[PDB]
Amino acid sequence: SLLVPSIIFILAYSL
Repeated sequence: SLLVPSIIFILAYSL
């Protein structure tokens, strides 16, 4: 997984 996946979403801030 839930986290490992989450960290990604937030990454979208890059983009």
